[PDB]
Amino acid sequence: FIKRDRMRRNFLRMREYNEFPLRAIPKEDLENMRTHLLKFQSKKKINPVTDFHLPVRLHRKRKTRQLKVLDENAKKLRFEEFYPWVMEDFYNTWVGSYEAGNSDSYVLLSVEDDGSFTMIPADKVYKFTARNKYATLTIDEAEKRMDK
Amino acid sequence: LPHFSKDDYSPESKGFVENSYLRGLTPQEFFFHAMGGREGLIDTAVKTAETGYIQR
Amino acid sequence: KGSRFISTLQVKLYGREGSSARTIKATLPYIKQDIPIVIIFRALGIIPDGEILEHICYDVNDWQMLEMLKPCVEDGFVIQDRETALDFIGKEKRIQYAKDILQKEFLPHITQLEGFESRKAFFLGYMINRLLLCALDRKDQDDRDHFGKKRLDLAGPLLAQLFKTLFKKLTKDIFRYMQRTVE
Amino acid sequence: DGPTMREITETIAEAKKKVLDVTKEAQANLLTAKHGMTLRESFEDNVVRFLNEARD
Amino acid sequence: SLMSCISVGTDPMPIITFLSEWGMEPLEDYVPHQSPDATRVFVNGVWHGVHRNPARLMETLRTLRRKGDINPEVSMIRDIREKELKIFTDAGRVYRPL
Amino acid sequence: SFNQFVDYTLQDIICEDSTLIEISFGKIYVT
Amino acid sequence: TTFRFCRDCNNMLYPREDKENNRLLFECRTCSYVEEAGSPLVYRHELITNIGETAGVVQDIGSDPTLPRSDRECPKCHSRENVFFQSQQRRKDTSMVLFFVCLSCSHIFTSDQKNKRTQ
Amino acid sequence: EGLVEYIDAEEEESILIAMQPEDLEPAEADVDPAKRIRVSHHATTFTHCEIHPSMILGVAASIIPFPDHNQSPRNTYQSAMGKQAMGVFLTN
Amino acid sequence: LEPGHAADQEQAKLIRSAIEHTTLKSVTIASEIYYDPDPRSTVIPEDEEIIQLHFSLQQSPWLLRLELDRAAMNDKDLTMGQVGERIKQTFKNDLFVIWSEDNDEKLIIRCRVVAEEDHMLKKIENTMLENITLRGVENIERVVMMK
Amino acid sequence: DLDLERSNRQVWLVRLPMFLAEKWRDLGKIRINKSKITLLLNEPHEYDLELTKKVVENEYVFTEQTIPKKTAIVGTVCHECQVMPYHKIVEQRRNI
RNA sequence: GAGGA
Ligand SMILES: [Zn+2]
Ligand SMILES: [Zn+2]
Repeated sequence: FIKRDRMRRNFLRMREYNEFPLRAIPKEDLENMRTHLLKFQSKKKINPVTDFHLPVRLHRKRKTRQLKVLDENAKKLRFEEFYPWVMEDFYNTWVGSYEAGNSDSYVLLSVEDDGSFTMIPADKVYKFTARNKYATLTIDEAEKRMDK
Repeated sequence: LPHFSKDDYSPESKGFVENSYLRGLTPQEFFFHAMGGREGLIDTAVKTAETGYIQR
Repeated sequence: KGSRFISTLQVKLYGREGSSARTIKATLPYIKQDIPIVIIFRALGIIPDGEILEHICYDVNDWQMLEMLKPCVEDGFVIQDRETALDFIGKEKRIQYAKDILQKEFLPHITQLEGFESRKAFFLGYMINRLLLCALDRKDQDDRDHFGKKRLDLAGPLLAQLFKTLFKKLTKDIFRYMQRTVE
Repeated sequence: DGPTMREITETIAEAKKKVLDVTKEAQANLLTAKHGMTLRESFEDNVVRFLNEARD
Repeated sequence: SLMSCISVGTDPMPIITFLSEWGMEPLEDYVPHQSPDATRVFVNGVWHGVHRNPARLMETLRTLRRKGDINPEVSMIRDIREKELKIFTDAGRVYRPL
Repeated sequence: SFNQFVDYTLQDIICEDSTLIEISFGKIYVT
Repeated sequence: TTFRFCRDCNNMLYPREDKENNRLLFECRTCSYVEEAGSPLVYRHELITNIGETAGVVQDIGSDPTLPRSDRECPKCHSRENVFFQSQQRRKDTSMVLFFVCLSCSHIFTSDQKNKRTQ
Repeated sequence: EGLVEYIDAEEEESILIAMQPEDLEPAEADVDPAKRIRVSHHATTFTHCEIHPSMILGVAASIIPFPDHNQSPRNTYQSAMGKQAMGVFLTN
Repeated sequence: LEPGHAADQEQAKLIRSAIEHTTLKSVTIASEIYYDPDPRSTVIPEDEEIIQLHFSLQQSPWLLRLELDRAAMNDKDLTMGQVGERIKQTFKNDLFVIWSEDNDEKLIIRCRVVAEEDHMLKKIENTMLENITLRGVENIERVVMMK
Repeated sequence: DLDLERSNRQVWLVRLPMFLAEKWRDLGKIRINKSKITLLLNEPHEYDLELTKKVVENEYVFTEQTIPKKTAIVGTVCHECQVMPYHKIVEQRRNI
């Protein structure tokens, strides 16, 4: 058989239910009171700070204008919040860390004794980890123990 | 080749060209044969350079 | 993009088979030498062993794999806390140096932002998992040639690189003249 | 010639059949690896030998 | 070859967004020992999460590609036996029609 | 590839480490 | 074998001897948690492994297009519908035996006619 | 309309292409001896069918008549030579 | 072969055995460290039956127990007799060594040192698997008779 | 006074399709049913809810006004859920 | 660049 160019003619020829208002909190109480998140890790499931101990304090451990590497302030500001915060007594401790994972879509529902729920935009989120639970760390001594 | 199931060891699945050059090769066989042939070309190209250096 | 920065993290498994003490040392950019991994894991905040193995051997029956791991655990048993780990890396600044390296040079293509150590930890664990899987002979070594693992730089990306470089240079010089206008 | 052709064909067919039988046996784990080589290698060699004998 | 073309690359974000919208438990909450059947979900080789019932997910993704919603030059593998589901909007890949 | 470049990549090369201690870079125009 | 973790420290519970009643004692060498053993066994090497052959049998494998299909009748179930594949051991000296997966009762069974196998 | 689909090397790993539309999947059902020995359909769960196999060839190879009857090195030689042939390269 | 013996395939098998380098690792199946402080009663009730013999007609509490394949033990034509000889003579200084008998359906070999054990013992087992040439000579891997 | 205030407020958390979340970082009315919830908007679309994790353990909420500063620990995570989508009209808007 | 052989 052969290649046929007559096919142009071929086609051419062929052709309980609760309900609550979800009020917006005052800007002002927020304006100082940033909200964040608590996450411990020990798997001592309960981790009640009330039953942790007491007292429980919480605190964070040339010429004219020349060349500057630019960045949005917040990250710069985030960069400049690098004192992680702890719970102690004056013995058990916990140290938090910045999650930076889902600040985007997390709205805290003000589950108060009242049924009204205020939708609190979670501001940050921190992961808390114990420490000095055996105070056994030889930061310079240990480096000696490595080579042996 | 994606045209096959997995773990087929039948001769044509692993490259047993069967038709003659007269009958022409089915597209698999054609490809397989192309692989073999290129191996041939490469070997020839390398072998001449080797033997040249050896002889020198 | 973004002044495309190619950092090639590698993981090395030490010692041939049977050669006792097969330990895994990772390689980081701008680091004296390889690092036992468990150091890195703690440096990312996964402190306990059990959590680390959870980050690596996803099934708790793979005692095969766990046995493979145990030497690295024992290797790292010296260090036991994050900041010590960061100390290992090379002041009063050494710690901060380590931390910033991780936030900018460890796995750039995950993020260079602040808090994702959970991510890079998990991902590293996975990488190790695959390396182990190979060295246990359950996958074959990677095929260097599988065409899926290749890319072709057409005129677009070639000019992209070229022009990015040129323009970076142009900015540098414009800034320099700005300075020379101190007068 | 025609007759020669289909004779060739059935020769090839016999080859395929022998390969298949070897395969079935191997997958029944009944294949006995000749000493000094892997079971898998033994099977693979057998197949290659059959196929070359067939071609010739 | 004659019909092969070459991907030009696509912003991945909307895909990730959609994934989160359809499951894909984010990474930070992944607890292997209790979620043993999760399919790791990658994108341009960036492990972004895990997910259960990957089958329906893959189905949906395929369908979406098959009506232009996801740019059709996007590849989407689902290795059943490795519980992985890679995706690539990467530029430079080579592909052919079918 | 070339169209893609000259339409997006060109711009996003600029809208990058552009501003200089200040000088800004905006819309890019091609004749 | 298994590993053990200091249910408080959560770390490698190394073994140790009682030294008087002389039974095993796993001790967290990060902490003070100590326990005996459930077994006298401590470690096992397994230089030739029959495991990893049929790996990744997910309850999805039937959906794989590329996998072949046989007719061989399920022993447990009695379907004639099955996906089969070689061992995933991926070692050079690996048998050729096939592992059939019934598509109804998802019951693995092997092509082998030497004996019975379970990966 | 989703009748055709773009496939790259990675995804190729997990599909099951059929070579020829019809014969590869009509059903399970005298042969011209001169015709080559096509294998079978032999499988059911295809997911894609090749558009036309002759498209694996590149440009230069597509010039060759019946390249499926030639010994591959010959094909390669022709592919190389075809770029020497005299001929009209441009109409202007 | 020497002319004897020119064509005695049997002789050839003898020699092939005699020269092929055969290591312990190649014959065993899996190695396990147990804690049995009992001198004379294996925690396992299977090696215990062996302890009814092979025990008698200053120790360590850590048994190292070994499993070999009968098929390989016979293709290599080996007897737990000889292997016991091998390991014994390789030390005789530290290890009471006990093996299942070549009759026994399973190839079971037990050893105990005479501390900080359970780690040195690991080194010992590695050395046993690797650095022990049961028969034959180094660097000789596969010997294949031919006509 | 370095310490908490109550440290017990048991609160709820949800994850919202971000097309709706950004609207809420600057009221509403909700069908809070049994283990079956849909969400009526303070209006366009209609949305559903799931209970991701009833046991909301280890984890609580705090707030803030060797550097210390004042802190007020709100209290616990009472529980948490996640938002899903008029889901057809939403899905029609969702695919974009 | 090219490239024949
Ligand atoms: Zn402990
Ligand atoms: Zn069945």
